[PDB]
This record gives sequence, structure tokens and C-alpha cells, in this order.
Amino acid sequence: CPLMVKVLDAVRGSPAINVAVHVFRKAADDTWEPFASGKTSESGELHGLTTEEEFVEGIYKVEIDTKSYWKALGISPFHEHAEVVFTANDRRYTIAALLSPYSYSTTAVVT
Amino acid sequence: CPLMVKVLDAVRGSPAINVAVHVFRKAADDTWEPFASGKTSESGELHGLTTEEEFVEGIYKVEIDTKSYWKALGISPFHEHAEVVFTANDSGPRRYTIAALLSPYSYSTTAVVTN
Amino acid sequence: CPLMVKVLDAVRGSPAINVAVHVFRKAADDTWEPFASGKTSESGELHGLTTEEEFVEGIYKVEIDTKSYWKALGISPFHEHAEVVFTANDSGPRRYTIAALLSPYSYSTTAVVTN
Amino acid sequence: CPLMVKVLDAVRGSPAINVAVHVFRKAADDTWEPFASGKTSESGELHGLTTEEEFVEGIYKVEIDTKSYWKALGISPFHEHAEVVFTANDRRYTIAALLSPYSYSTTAVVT
Ligand SMILES: O=C(O)c1ccccc1Nc1cc(Cl)c(O)c(Cl)c1
Ligand SMILES: O=C(O)c1ccccc1Nc1cc(Cl)c(O)c(Cl)c1
Repeated sequence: CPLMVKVLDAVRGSPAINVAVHVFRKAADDTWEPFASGKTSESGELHGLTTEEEFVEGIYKVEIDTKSYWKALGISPFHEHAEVVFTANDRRYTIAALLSPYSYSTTAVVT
Repeated sequence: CPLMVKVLDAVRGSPAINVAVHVFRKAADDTWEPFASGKTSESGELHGLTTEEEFVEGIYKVEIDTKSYWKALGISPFHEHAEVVFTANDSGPRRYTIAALLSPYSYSTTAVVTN
Repeated sequence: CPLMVKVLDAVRGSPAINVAVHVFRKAADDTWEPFASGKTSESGELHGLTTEEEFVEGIYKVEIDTKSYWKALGISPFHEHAEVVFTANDSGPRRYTIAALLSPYSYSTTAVVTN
Repeated sequence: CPLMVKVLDAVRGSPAINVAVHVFRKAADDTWEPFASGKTSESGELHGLTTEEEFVEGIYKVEIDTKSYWKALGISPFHEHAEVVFTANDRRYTIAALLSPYSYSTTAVVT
């Protein structure tokens, strides 16, 4: 598991559960090609997106579907989605995000 | 000025100066059309991106060029950009300030929206 | 104004208005002596806490009364306060802006320090 | 384990390892009484601070020794320490912090 995504909720003080996450890899013609996707678990985590063989160097985008998350909770949000764009460089990447209705924090833990 | 961007540096404790910012707007055909661009001043602020007339309803993407910022400082950072995507003006005109606080492997972003 | 505090609300996307702020300075005997206090304006800013003369070197604690803020809004939050503790003016006078971005169970804080 | 502390480093993209953490509980005369302490592990986490029997309702302060962390890395920091003050209310509390030299983010995950 070279890539993990973890999402937290700063309003409820909880994991952000059942958040849709879409990963894309940038193609040679600069378009974004679907790569992997899933929904966060009860712990706010999404494991199993990819494998070491399939996760080659390149630019990736992780699109967290925050708008739908907030609406399912009855809350009015600002962003369409949170976006995390980075280069994978030859390590286990954890992309974390801490969500509020009008704000988000994101970090990477690369170990 | 209905759209302002402010960027801060969490390593130095300072405005993030000379940060390039590109704004896009989603077109009818669902592509990201160029909308405006500029770079932050010595206060970390970027004013003058657009006008009340040109800033219509739509889905906007504010792309803050954080990798280019850190690289100009001699630092290899994690993210390519910070990308702030939001629907604007769908209840009438509003004024938006998009703020970001930058570190090499992390950022925060918020919005202040006023009527 | 060598010390300014700015507070934003990450739920509403707005300044955090009417936030009480208490500043303390560590005394010789290691207790926290009162130094200044005030509350944020309609822009989320608090100016006028102290003067160049009174703002000497020392260890300062800026206590932002976030629980009192959220409770006044009818919300039960996690933290009692946000507490920003730092050495000031130890290389000569500087100007400090302490900023905070508030959510019910979380906050961020940064400093902008200028000469 | 009713209380866990996790600390991350936003400069290096890593857990913040060997950070000293001191917990205090507010006493009846409003002083802060030492309660528990430890150092974060290789994962940035500090487990085993207290037990359910010893962690009663009250106001607690978690003081993360960020200044010494940054100095051991050769970096010049702003804060003396990060402070997280909260009421425990009768759940497993995780206090997380994301550190930069001039800034920190903190959240609670209460599950
Ligand atoms: O908004 C300002 O004018 C500002 C001025 C100084 C420092 C920060 C500022 N904003 C800000 C933005 C984020 Cl994203 C954040 O996390 C925190 Cl704590 C603050
Ligand atoms: O909580 C975790 O396990 C975690 C794991 C890896 C990276 C970050 C983590 N949490 C976290 C905490 C804060 Cl204060 C924050 O702002 C952001 Cl974005 C994330």
C-alpha cells in the first residue's frame, strides 16, 4: 500500500466517513486519467487504492468529494472538492485532510 | 475587487511574496477556461484579478503555484499547487478572499465571503 | 501597533467577530501576569492591545477565547481556548500578527513577524 | 487508552518523532497539576498516557514541546510550545497536531 488517504472532520471531531476519493494520474498530453478511487471507512481512511507495481513516478491528483460529504450531513459548504496534486518520487505516502465547511488543511506523511 | 488572494509562509512567519496565481472558470463544455492571473505582492496579497462585471456566476478554480514559490526559495516541496475550487456568485455578487498558509509538505486554505 | 490578533471562522467563512483575547507576560517569578486584553472587531481584527514602549522583551501568551465565541453562537466546542505562546522582541522590536482559523473541534494558528 | 496524542511535521512530511508531551489537569484552585507525559514514537504517536480510571471529567492541557523539537532539527521556531486545552466529557480522545516553524494546526478526534 504505497498510497493511503485519511480524512478528518473538524466540525464534529471525528473521522470523515464515506467520503468519495478519486485519484488521477497526469497523462502525457496533460489530461488527468482515472487511476483509483474509493470511499473512506469508519476510521476516515482509504486503503488499497493501488499497488507498488502500478504506482509509478508521475504527477497525481487526489480529489476529495467534500461538497457531497457536507451536504449528506446537512451542512452548507464552500468548496466543490479538495484537491491534492503532487509528484510521486522513488516510501509510503499518506495524504491527510482536515475538513471544515469553508476551509481545509492537508499534509503528506512520506515514510 | 470581488476576488482577492492572500498567501502566508508558515516556515518564515511572513507573507508569501511573489506567488503566482492562476484562476480558471468552468465553461459550458466543462473545460477549465483561463479567467485571470497575477502574483502576490510584498504583503502576500493579490488584488486586481477581476471586475464585478467579469466575475459572473460559475465554478472557479484558484491555482496557487506553491511549488514554483518554494523552488524559487531553493526548497523542494511536496505539492505541485494548491487548488481551491468553488461555486461563486450563485446567490448574487459576493466578495471572496481566498487565503492559504504554506509549508513545504502541507497547506491550509480558507475563504472569507462577504456580501 | 506592535501586536495584532486576527481571527477567522472556518464554518461560516467569515471574520470571527467579538472574540475575547487575553494576553499575559511571564514575570520574573515565572507566573503569567496580565498584559493586555480586547476583543475582535467586525473584521475579525484586534488592534490597540499595547504600545511600543510597553511591549518589551518577554515570553507572551495570547489566549483566544474560542469556547466563549462558539458558545455565544449556540455551539458546544471542544477547546477551552487557543493559546499562542512565544518569545517576543528578543532581537529588538518586531511587529507581530497572531492569526487563528477556528472550527468547533480544531484550529490553526500562525504568526507574521515583521521588522 | 482514553487519550492519544499524534504529532506530524509539515516541513519534512513525516511524523514528529521524539517530541516531549506534557499533560496537566486543572486543579480546584485553578493551577495545572502534572498528569502524564511522554515522548512521541517513530510514528509520531504517544500512547499509554493514562487509563480510563485515572482520566476523569475535567479540564486538561496538553503541552507539546515544539521549540525543542525544531531546535533538535536545526530550525528556528516561533512558539515556546503548542498548547491544547479542553474539557473531557463522559469515547477515545486523539489530540493531533501538525507542526510548522511559525504555525500549527490541531484537531480532536473523539470516537
Ligand atoms: O487572513 C489573514 O489576513 C491572515 C493574516 C495573517 C496570518 C494568517 C491569515 N490568514 C490565515 C489563513 C489560514 Cl489558511 C490560516 O490557517 C490561518 Cl491560521 C490564518
Ligand atoms: O490524524 C492522523 O492520523 C494524521 C495522519 C497523517 C497525517 C495527518 C494526520 N492528521 C492531521 C492533523 C491535523 Cl492538525 C491536520 O491539520 C491534518 Cl491536515 C491532518
